[PDB]
Amino acid sequence: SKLEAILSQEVEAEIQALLQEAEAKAEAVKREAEEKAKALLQARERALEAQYRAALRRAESA
Amino acid sequence: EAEAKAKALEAQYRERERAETEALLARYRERAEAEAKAVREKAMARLDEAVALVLKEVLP
Repeated sequence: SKLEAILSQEVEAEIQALLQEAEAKAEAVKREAEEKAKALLQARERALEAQYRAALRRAESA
Repeated sequence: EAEAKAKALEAQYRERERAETEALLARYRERAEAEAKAVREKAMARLDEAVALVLKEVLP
């Protein structure tokens, strides 16, 4: 029956939108983590680099 | 494992640092050691006259 065919297909289209949202909510998380990590290594690269350059400076001073 | 990256950062930072400073004093010190001798050796020369000079001044 053309009505119930359509009722199936719609509900089924409704499924397709749920999935698509859920996927996006996963992706945004995925991408968050990625940035978060990048930013952390940055903070420690900076500091260590500095702590190096200055330390050795104190070696010279001796 | 991003914490791992950061850990790894430490390694080299601590290691190289150690090594360089550990060398640094030694090398410098040994140039000091060198220079030190060479100024003694300068001194030798200008030893005798200083005393001669000094000796005359005090006497009266």
